[PDB]
Amino acid sequence: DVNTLTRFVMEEGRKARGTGELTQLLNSLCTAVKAISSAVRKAGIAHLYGIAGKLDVLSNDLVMNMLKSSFATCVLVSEEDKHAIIVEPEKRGKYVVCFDPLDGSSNIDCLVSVGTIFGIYRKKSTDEPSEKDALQPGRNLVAAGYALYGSATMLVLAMDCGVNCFMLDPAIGEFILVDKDVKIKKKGKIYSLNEGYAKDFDPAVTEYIQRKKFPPDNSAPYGARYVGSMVADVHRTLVYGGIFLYPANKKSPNGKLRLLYECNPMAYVMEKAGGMATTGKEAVLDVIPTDIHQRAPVILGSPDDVLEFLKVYEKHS
Amino acid sequence: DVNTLTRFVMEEGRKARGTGELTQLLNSLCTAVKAISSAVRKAGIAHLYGIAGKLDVLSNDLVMNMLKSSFATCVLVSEEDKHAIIVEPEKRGKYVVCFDPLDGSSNIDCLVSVGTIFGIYRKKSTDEPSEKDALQPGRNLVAAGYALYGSATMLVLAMDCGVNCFMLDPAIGEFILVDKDVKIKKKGKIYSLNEGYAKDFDPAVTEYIQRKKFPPDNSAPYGARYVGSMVADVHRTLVYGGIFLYPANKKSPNGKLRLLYECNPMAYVMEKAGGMATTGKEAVLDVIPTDIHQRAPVILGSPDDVLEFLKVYEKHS
Amino acid sequence: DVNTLTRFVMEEGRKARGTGELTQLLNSLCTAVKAISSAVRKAGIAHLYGIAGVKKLDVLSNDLVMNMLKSSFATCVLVSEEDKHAIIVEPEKRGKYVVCFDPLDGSSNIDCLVSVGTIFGIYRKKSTDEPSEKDALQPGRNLVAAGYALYGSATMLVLAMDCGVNCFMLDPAIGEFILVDKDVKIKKKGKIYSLNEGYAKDFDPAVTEYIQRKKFPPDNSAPYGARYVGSMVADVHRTLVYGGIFLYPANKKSPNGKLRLLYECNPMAYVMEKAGGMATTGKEAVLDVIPTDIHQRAPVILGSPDDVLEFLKVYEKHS
Amino acid sequence: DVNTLTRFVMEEGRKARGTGELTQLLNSLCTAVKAISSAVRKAGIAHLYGIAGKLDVLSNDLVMNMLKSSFATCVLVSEEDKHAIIVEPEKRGKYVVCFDPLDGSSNIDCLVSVGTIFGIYRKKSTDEPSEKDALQPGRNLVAAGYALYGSATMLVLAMDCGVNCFMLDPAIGEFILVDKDVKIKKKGKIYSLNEGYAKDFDPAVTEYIQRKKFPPDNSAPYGARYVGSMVADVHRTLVYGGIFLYPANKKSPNGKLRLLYECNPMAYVMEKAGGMATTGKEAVLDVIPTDIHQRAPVILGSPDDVLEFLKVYEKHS
Ligand SMILES: O=C(Nc1ncc(Br)s1)NS(=O)(=O)c1ccccc1Cl
Ligand SMILES: O=C(Nc1ncc(Br)s1)NS(=O)(=O)c1ccccc1Cl
Ligand SMILES: O=C(Nc1ncc(Br)s1)NS(=O)(=O)c1ccccc1Cl
Ligand SMILES: O=C(Nc1ncc(Br)s1)NS(=O)(=O)c1ccccc1Cl
Repeated sequence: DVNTLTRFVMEEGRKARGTGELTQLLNSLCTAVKAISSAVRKAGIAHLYGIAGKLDVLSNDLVMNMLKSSFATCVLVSEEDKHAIIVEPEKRGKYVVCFDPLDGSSNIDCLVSVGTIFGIYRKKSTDEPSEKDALQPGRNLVAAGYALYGSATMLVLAMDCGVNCFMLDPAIGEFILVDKDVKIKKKGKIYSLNEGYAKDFDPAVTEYIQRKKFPPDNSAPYGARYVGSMVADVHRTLVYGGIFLYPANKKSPNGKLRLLYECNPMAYVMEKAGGMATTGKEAVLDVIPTDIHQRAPVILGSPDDVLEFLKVYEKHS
Repeated sequence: DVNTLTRFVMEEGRKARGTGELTQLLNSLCTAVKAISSAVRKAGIAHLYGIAGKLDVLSNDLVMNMLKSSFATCVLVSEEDKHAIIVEPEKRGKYVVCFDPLDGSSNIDCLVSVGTIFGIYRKKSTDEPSEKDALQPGRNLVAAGYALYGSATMLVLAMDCGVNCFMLDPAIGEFILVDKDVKIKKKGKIYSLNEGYAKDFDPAVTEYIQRKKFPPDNSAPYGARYVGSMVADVHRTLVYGGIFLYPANKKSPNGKLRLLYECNPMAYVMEKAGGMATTGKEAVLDVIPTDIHQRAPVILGSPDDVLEFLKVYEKHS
Repeated sequence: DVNTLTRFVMEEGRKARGTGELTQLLNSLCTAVKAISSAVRKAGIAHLYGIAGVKKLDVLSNDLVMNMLKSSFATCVLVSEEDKHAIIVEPEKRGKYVVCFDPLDGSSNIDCLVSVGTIFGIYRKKSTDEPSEKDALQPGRNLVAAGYALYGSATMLVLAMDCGVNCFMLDPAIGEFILVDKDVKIKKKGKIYSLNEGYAKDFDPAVTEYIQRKKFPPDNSAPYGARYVGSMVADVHRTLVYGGIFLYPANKKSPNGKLRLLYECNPMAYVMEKAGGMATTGKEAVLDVIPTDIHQRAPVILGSPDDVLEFLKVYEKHS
Repeated sequence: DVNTLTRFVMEEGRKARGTGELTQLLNSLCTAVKAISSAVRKAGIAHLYGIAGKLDVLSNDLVMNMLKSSFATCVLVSEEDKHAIIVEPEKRGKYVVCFDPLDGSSNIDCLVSVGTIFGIYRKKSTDEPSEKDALQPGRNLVAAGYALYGSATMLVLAMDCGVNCFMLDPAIGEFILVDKDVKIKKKGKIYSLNEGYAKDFDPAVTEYIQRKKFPPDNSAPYGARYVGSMVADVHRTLVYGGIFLYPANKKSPNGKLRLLYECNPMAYVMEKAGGMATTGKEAVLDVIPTDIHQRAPVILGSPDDVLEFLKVYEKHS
């Protein structure tokens, strides 16, 4: 039987006897994602070039306006806004949403895949809504996922029931369930990181990569893939297995990816899919944030590959 | 003034007072590309998943059928077909087309960018058409380019007049001219290759990549990007500058990519854009093919980076 | 604030503290309508004509609505213009709603690219017996919701509920039904009449006189204009938007009319009344006819209340 | 073999060894039609209603701008412009185009079918272009047709070679040839006119319509259809046969429809499809216009139906 994003969420929502607020949020987010996809694919670009005589800004406005008007949110953190957005009182709901409206968009000049990353928390404090409400550890996530605007547009949604993948059918504007309760391979054959920072790597990453290229056990070397777009790289890791690394370097001593709306949502998808996500020192989902734009190093993917990196990381203290 | 691919090609055709066959060919190719894009973007996939109760094969059929019916071709070479396809006599025209209908589709499960690559030659002799008509050096190309099915769909077309980029507006099915007479940067800051197979690298490749990561002077190390999809990686190399490598080694002394419908059209785009493309021993465009599916090593991109690679390659000779 | 069909229905559902089955029903129907629209607009037709070297639309439309409604877990009995017997949903998929629909009305003239549409009406199953065709034989007064999709120059979904009539425009760039007209009301009196005058030779005498009054008014005021697309959803929607009267009346050759009560007349009558209009058979309210056959026909005269009242005055004159 | 509008026109053009200017105009017009269709189907309406926080005017701007930039036209007459538009010298070509960019749009509030009508003439003298170039009889038409934005979008193109019908495939933005060399039924069973104005009918129209409802030979009465959108009614008459009337009366002795960009293209299509088109006194195509916005009565459709009307018309002298 065919299933769609909206029908899937309503079914899970009724089974859990919730109030519907999360369904309203997710439905509003799904609508913004379809509008972002249409813009990312350049529908209407002919009018920009005069047939009748900014993308990440539009993406942010779509998510902001759809999430505000859902009556389901109270605090919104976006990569595009320096401060948390506090939803006006008459529109307030119980959820906190941290999102990257168009991740990878700096390299959109080359038509690199881009994506939207979102993470959903229940507002925890009973204080007046504030930026502090977004500073919860990833263990607290209620839902998380991403839309990948790749060769096709896919929405990956992770909840307590697990990870489900929905493909956008643009002929009808509906998200179709195509992969149910997805699990990552126990061990992969691809590693993914920007090897241009090889001069700045800590000894543990340098050694782990060496093992991938020159395995001591005479197994075949791993292949390398690195799109430079986190959603594309994490999604390939999810689909094919393997490992994705973005560790700290001299330009980024606390790492480069954002904890709140890049690392946590991806770590949540990984863990619900049976994978792993670590900073080297701890689980990404256990980091307690202090700043809404704070960065984190990240190594994630198949459990055997992350565990192997951790053994090497422990070798070097 | 707004411009479209068809209007552009017609304008050039009338300026050069040609017969129109080339315009008929490119218009047919453009129709196939729009239909490939629609399938790659998964339009109608809801019907596959039972809402009312192949991609590389379809892509090949779309290109094959539109070229045959264009009345502009006589010999069609495809990555998908063991032998050259001879157009039946009543449909015969004067061009030979070598194409990869869906490059990168082996990894299409992860929604990586895929693309269509094509190169157009004039049939040289008046003999009966045969495979031999496709064995021309890339120097003989009359037109070449690619469609990139990325975050947007773009057609990059190289002819004698230079390289022009057309963005597909999917709302109206028109390719809009958005970049005229593009030229690649003299020197880039990105190298692109599969470093997972470093254990098998030729010593020149090992040394060149080592220099990108560990510069001898005080310049910053290059970034690394490797999508694993030739069209995406080459297009990024075109737009941002840098170097793309799929070189020879002792295990594969002739490389992995195919000369007729991957290396030559990309080499041609590069050279019309002020770039370079070498096998290490000679310009890709100067190789005289002996088999329609023969392989070639390819190193292409910004001229300063390719010339520097040739310096290191010559060092180990 | 922008509103969409799914968001509008969820808000009303939450406001009424319902279980969610009707929203799951309407959302499943909304999906079928977007798929019908895409097919009606001939997306992918290049593949039928050999671009790479297949079904009838009304068959496909029926399959889309049937399959989406069955899998909604919200229905138990489905009556379709295309099917002789009601379909009884298998037990594991059963819900509490009965749906009567015409998946692609007007499709006979789709060769000329006339506007076509989807018509639906939703009932609560009344009895506690095991579901059967009987559950669809309720008068239109029992309708829980009704409406139609018009596949015209644009695709619009018109949804009528207790709260009234709302019009949603399909944005095909994103596949969303956008609320564009809230709480629509029909003009008290219009200036257009709509019927097939080619069959005037068979007119009931009351129809003949009423049309004569529209063309040759006794006071010598301006005549009404005439429009008849011949596709019920287009003509009824124009009546809602512009006012006036739409007639598919009875005659001696066809004493019960031609249009179908359960999935054409009742849903349209329900929309008209929620928009403050009228809909009569000549003898009684459409919504009050108690059906005995799921495919029984009904005469229908609907539109602005002053225009319908004037028709009835003439109809009563002719006993 | 599949065919498209652009490929079909290019083939007719090469066969006739023309210069390509007509093909350039028709391709430009085809681009404008797809943009009109896209706006008519309300693509992008969500942005008008605030998702991120006129139509006949746009239609004219689209047609005007694409024709101006086609370099194939010099004089453009539009229902939307009181005077002819003279194309500026550097963009000038040899054709005059009369068009109604979105006919029926006054009733677009109810989503009635609407359409674009066009007729293409060759410029008169080699002198300066002026309004006088649009004052040609329909017999001088080089090509004409209409786009119908109905349940689907179809373009009907009439030339000397006959009438061909192209369906817009919106998944790929291409017009697919679906009905070749169309001929209207010799006699139909439907008449089309606004019977609410019966009080103003000339006696011949009153008599002809009486015969449709109360046939003297006891054959079946005709059905009546009147959308009130000329393109929708005329297209039905072409496909199903029958007759469409917008005749002269005492209140409007020259009719209501416009001769240059409503009546003439439809008459040309009709005559090229083997039908007829009269004002009652003469063939529509033989009226020599004196004002670009002058009106003409029109009766068109199946020949047996038109001839029957003309016989009634002559009975009343
Ligand atoms: O949607 C909820 N209830 C509903 N009632 C009727 C309908 Br139709 S949906 N509840 S919820 O908390 O939003 C939720 C959403 C998704 C998954 C789990 C949960 Cl618990
Ligand atoms: O199309 C050609 N002539 C034309 N005449 C009328 C029209 Br309209 S197009 N000639 S061509 O060989 O196809 C060609 C195409 C592109 C660039 C150069 C060349 Cl030579
Ligand atoms: O959907 C319903 N509740 C919901 N709970 C959570 C969500 Br999210 S929606 N209820 S309902 O019966 O379907 C209904 C729909 C529309 C109008 C009235 C009614 Cl009562
Ligand atoms: O298109 C024309 N020539 C061409 N040569 C090569 C190409 Br590719 S198109 N000529 S034309 O005058 O525009 C014309 C168009 C359609 C039908 C008849 C005529 Cl004569």
